[PDB]
Formats: sequence, structure tokens, C-alpha cells
Amino acid sequence: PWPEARHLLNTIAKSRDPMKEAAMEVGFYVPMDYSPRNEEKNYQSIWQNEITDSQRHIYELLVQSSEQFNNSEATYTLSQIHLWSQYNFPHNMTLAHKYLEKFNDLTHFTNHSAIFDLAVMYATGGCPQDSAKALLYYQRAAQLGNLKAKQVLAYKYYSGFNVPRNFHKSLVLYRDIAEQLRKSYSRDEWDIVFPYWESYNVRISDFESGLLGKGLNSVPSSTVRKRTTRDASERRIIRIYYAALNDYKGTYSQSRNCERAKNLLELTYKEFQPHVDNLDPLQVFYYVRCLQLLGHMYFTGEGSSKPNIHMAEEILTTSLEISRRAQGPIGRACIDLGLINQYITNNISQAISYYMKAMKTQANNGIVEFQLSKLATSFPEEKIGDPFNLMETAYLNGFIPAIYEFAVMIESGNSKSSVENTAYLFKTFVDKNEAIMAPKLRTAFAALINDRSEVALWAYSQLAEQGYETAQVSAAYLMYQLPYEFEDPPRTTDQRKTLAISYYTRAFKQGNIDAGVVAGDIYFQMQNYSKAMALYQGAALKYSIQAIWNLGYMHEHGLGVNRDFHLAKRYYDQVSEHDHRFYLASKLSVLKLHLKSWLWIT
Amino acid sequence: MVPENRRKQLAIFVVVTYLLTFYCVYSATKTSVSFLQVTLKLNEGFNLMVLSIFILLNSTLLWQLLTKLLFGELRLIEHEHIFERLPFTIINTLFMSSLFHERYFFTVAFFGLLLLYLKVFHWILKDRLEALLQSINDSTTMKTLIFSRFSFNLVLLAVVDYQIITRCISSIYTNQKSDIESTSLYLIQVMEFTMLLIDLLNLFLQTCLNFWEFYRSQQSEGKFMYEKAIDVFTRFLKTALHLSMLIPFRMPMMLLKDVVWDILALYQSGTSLWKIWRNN
Repeated sequence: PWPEARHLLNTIAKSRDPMKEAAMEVGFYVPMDYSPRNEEKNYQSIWQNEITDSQRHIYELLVQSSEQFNNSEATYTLSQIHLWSQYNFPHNMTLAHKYLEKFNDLTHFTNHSAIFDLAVMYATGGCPQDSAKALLYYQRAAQLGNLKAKQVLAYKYYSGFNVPRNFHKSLVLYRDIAEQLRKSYSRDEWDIVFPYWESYNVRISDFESGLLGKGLNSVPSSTVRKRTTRDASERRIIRIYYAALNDYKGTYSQSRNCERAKNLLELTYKEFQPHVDNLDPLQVFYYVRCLQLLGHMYFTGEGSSKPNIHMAEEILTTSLEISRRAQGPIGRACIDLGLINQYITNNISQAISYYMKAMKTQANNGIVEFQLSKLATSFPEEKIGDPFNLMETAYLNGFIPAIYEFAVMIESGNSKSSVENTAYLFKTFVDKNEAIMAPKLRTAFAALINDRSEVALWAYSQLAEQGYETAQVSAAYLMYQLPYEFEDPPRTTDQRKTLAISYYTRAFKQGNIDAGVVAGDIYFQMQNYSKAMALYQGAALKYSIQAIWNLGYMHEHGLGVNRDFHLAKRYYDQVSEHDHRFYLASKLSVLKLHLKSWLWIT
Repeated sequence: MVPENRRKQLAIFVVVTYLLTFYCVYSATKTSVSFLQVTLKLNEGFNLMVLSIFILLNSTLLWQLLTKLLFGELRLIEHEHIFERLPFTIINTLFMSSLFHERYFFTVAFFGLLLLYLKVFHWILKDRLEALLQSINDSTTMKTLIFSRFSFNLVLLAVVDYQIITRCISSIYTNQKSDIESTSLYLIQVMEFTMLLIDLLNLFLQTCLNFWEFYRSQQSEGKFMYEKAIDVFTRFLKTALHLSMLIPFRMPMMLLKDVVWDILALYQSGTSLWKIWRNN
């Protein structure tokens, strides 16, 4: 019956991602607490009222096929259905476990995707957690040749979580994965132009107020792109350019749509070219910016079939001519022209001149120094900077291939070639390519903005183990939030909190600060008072306001340390000294302190 | 004083302010996590102004009760006087406030309201002394304890302003910072409270004059001469301090106003000096 099963499943379009369908022409709800009885009753109601009869027939056929015969291909499919909540079916975390276990029993440790998922489910203890079985499964899935498994093992060896600290093993694993990733790219994608994949590496709960309060948190918000923005004659070109931009680099709610931008740019160029001379005061800026954007879109070839190299060159040199007078910007135009005449045409000196004019611009990230270093390596008689220095500046700026090239270069020669710096470089590369190792962030966000919340928690828990800090703090926020004042605390089970604490702690040790304060609050609610002050002090040494004030509050009460009012006043004067706007609260707290002291009457 | 409709208006004002502040506090609380955030929310503009209104109301009520305790009840002449004299001083104090911007917004208001209350106290004190002189009762000698009560009022206000000025001079001396405008602010406080102290000194010497007059008159030149002499003495001290302080600061307006009214007071002092020459 499985052939008929596949033929039927061919017509349901597994998962709809509103980030993509909203590109033809807000936020989400997160929950606060959890209860298994409510969830299973919701599951029963969904199966009772929503599902259509054809889907009933399909699911019954699937159960019969995967139960009667050891089909080994209906089990996997039904497990994926119940796990990623595809084909309009609801989420179950125990039955997916059952079916993945059956599949692993069948295929005798030959399939590594199911082994990876099972190791995750055995390490997070969703279903008790047992680290040894999960580690064995990680090893096994690393042997078979999975990348993410090698990455999670390398990270687990690099941070000291769950195993002792060790830098050489992490170095070896990171070198292996960096080599594979370098060999997974073509020559044109590496040398000429890097592909543009939309990143969803943001942490959730930055669209909302924030973590541990607004205007109170230390680490700045990380939402790099969300709807950039800034009377009849003037505003038209502004609106048209901003529509072009907002449809070139897609946003979070709506992904990119490039053909629209191509049409719009060619239309506005053909319409505005005859009479450009009248737009001197301000509009020449935005017009030449649009012109450069369209030239770049032609040179790369996005939104079209193939690149138009010669037309792009003419368009860009026209843009640069228009820019010469009225002193417009030359960044992207010079960058692209240099990229062209160095490889497409065989005149190198012009490319050198272009790059040298482009180095000091703001628009470049790392391309200029990268090409300069490669050429200087190929032609030592140019007298153009120093290869190590150029690759160094490139790596520092943030260009991806430069990270790997600089790691290789610093490993080839001493130049402070310790194990820590090299491990850090390779980890930076592996983490920051993000196009193969972290594709599940897209899926997580998609499933999250269509009311399926648990599957988002699952995807984020899967991405936590690899070391993607933002995914860690996101899964944490979805498992436990900070409750508003004078309100009952959440009602989540104990395992939920004891996992959220680990995720918070690893997020903190990764570099984030606010996770320290929030984990301290989790312990404070859990009535520990012992391991809380530890994190509190560890964060206070990094100058956190709420951390310091809360440490004061902890001291001046009977919990933990015993009633040392002096150190309390010390910490309150500290929080008043470091930052300003907390003046009133510091003073009022010292006043309460004085009042307690005097009420001496007894 | 207080008309009936004014009293009901004030009761309405009090209850409205209390309700507004309670609502604002509960609002800024229920939408916050920790004390720091609700503080940053109370400091917000609307809630800031509402809390400042509450503070002003409670401070006026506190000062009213303090007055009722200290000076009992005021005579109608005193109330007419104070109601007449308030506005010019209120404008002068607002002008002192407008000298410094957002940096010194609140502490200036603190010291200004303190100065206002102390000036009201000094004026009602002078009027009470003048009443005591009119209402003198020669049935008994001016016993040590009656002068003791009056001088209790005097030394109360004396030690108050003296503590204030000495603490302010100490704050000036310890704060040799780049924040020179704070030193100028403290100098304004010194000018005001020292003016009050010199007024108290004037009143002290005049009441000792009357005490010695009663002393000799019961036991055993015109007093007008000595009264006017003390007047000139205290006005001269005023002028000297005003010069010696405001010339360093080179104030555009307080300097000119103060010294102009001081030279007019010196015109009056020269006329009284001619009275003395006629009484010589």
C-alpha cells in the first residue's frame, strides 16, 4: 500500500512558510506555562474536529503499512510527520520517539539523521536525561559522516560542557569541518561572489520588550534587519528606492523578492535617465544609489536568468560618471567594477586602481582586502600592502572566506599560533557560514509564526547543542520567561526549568550577560540562594546594573549572607555610582535601609 | 484666608492627586518586572509631573501643620501682610530657579521652597514681635521665661539657618570640582540664608534694646536714635555681604537688582542719618 501512500502524500505540500508566501504581495504569540493534560486534550480535540476524511484514510493506511510489514520507509515518514508537524497533522513528542526507535531498530545504525535526532532527544530528556547514551550516539553519527554531529562534538569538547576541556580535539574536528565546508563550495562562489542566504540568527524576545526588562538590559538588541526606513516630486524617488531595498534584502516577516526589484529598477532608470540634470539638490543621491543597486543586481544575476556583464559595466561606469559631479558615493560601484575587470576582462591595473579607491569606503566589508591579498600573493611585484596584514584586516571586518583563509595562513606559520586562537578562528568560520549547518532556524521561525509553538522549541533545542547562542537563549525564553511583578510564577514542570537553567548558563558562559541574571532569578524562585549569588557575582564583575542591585537585596536579607547592611549600602552606592538613571531607586533603597536601622527603637 | 468654596476645592484637589498617584504607581508596577524598571517608569514625564504635584501638596500640608504647631494661629494682620508680600518673592525665587537648566532642576527647588518657608517664618516672627511690643503687659516684669519663649522661637530659626549655611560652606569647601555652577548655586543659598540670619540679628538687637529699656524703666536720649542706628548697621551689613559675594560672580541681574535696591535703602539710611543729626 506504500506506493499508493506516496502517490497520495504527493498532493499536500508538507509545510507552508508564511515568510515566503507573503512575498507575492507583525509578530507571534509565545506561551507562558505548560501542562501535559491540557496538551493531550488539545490533541484529542484536534483529532476529533479538524481533520478531513481523506486525511483519516491516509493516516490509517500509514499506520497499517508501518505496523504490519517492516516497511522501513513508512515508519520514517510518519515519524517526520508527527515530529515536524507537517501535512497539517499535530505535534507528538512521544510517538515520534517510538517510531524513530523502531526505525533505528530496523536500519541497524546505518541512518545518521535518525541517530542525531535520537541523541538530541536523549540529551534533552524530553520524551530522564542520560548523557552517556547521547554521547555514544553523537560518536556513532560522527563516524557515519554527518557534519552537525561532528560540530556538536567539537563544541562539547571546546567549551567544557559535560566533558573536560580539551583544545586539540576541538581543533582537529573544526579543521575537518572547515575543510569539508571549503570543498562544498565552487570556484565562482568562493572567488568571485559569495551566495546570499537570509540569516535568521536573531534571538527571539527582541521583537518583544526584551530580556530582563526594557531599558535595563546590558547586551544590545540583535535584530540587524527589520524594515529599514527613513513632497510629490522629492518623496517619489525616496519611496521607490526604499521599496527596492526592502524587496532586495528581505525582512523577517517577509522574505526577499528580487524580480520585482529588477523590474522596478530598470523601469525607473529608463524613465528618469533623459532628464537627470534637473535633480541636483538631493535626488541625485538616491537616483545614483538605485543605479548602483541595479548595476549590482545585473552583475550578480539575481532576479534574472544570467548576468549581463557588458551592460552592467556600462551602467556602473555611467553611475560613477554621474557620481563624479555632486560627489556621490562610489562604494558598491567601484567594488563591482574591480571584481569584473580582474576576472572577466584581463586588465589588472585598472582593478588595482579601483580597489585602492575603494578600500577606505564604508560599503565594503572584506572583499577589497581579500582580492588585494590574493593578487599580492599571485603578483609580488605590485607593492600592495602585506598579505598577512590584508587578510588580517579582512578577517577582522567580517567577511566569511577571509576567516578560513586567515586560519589556514596563521596555521601555516610562530605569529602567536597557539591552539586557542586557531580553534576560535575555525569555530567562527563553521558557525558563521550558517547556510548548511543552521538551516533549521528558518524552519523554526516559520513553524513559530503559525501557532505551532512546541515544534519551534524542538528545533531550537536541536540547534542549542551545536553552540548557536541565539538558539540557546531562544529555546530558554520559550521554556521559562520572567514573570511580571505581583503575579504567580509559571507552572511548568521541573524538567522544563532544570533544562532552561542549563541553557541560560551556557548562553551566559558563551558571552551573553543577561542570561546570568535570569538564571539567578530562576534559582531565587527555586529557593536555592546558594548557586544564585555565584552567577550574580560573575555577572556583576561585568558591570550589570540589575545584577548588582539584586546582589545587594540578597545580602541585606537573611537569605544566604546574614544581614550585612554595610555591604548592602556599599552595593547600592555602587549601582548609583556606575550609572545615572537608577539614582532615585538607589536613594530610596538606602532610605529603606536607614528606616529599618532606626526602627534602634527596639 | 480660606473661603468655603476654596476649602472644598482644596479637598477635591487632595483626593484627585492621591487617586492619580495611586493609579500611576499601580500602573507602572503591574507592567514591570523589577524595582529598577518601575523606577525608570515612574521617572517618565507624565508620572514624573504627577509625583511632583503629590510632593508639593504633601510639603505644603506638612509646613501648614508645622506652622500650626510652632506659631499656634496667625492674627489677621499677619495674614493680610503675607498674602500681600508673597507674589514678588515667589517671582524672585522662580527667577533664581530659571538661572540653572535641567542639570540643577530639583535641588534648586528643594532649597527654594526651604527659603520660602523660612522667609514666611521670619516675617511672621517680626510681626509677632511687633504685636508683643504693642501688647506689652506691665502687670509683671518681662519675665525671663516670656523672653525665653520668644527667644526659643528666635534660636530655633537661628540654629536652623546656621546649620544650613555652615553645611553649605562645608560642601563648597570640600567640592573644589570642575562643577563651578554648583558652587555658584550654593553661593546663592548662602546669600539667601545669611540675609535671613542678618534679619534675625537685627531683630535680636532690637528686642534686647527694648528689654534694656524695660529693665531701666522698671529699675530706675531718644530710643528712636538707637533703633535707626541698628537699622543702618544691619542694612550696611546686607550691602557689604551682597557686594563681597555677587561681585566675584559678576551676576547680570541679581547683582544689579540687589545693589539698586540697596542704594535706595542707603538713600533711606541717609535720610534717617539726617534725622539723627537733627536729634544729635
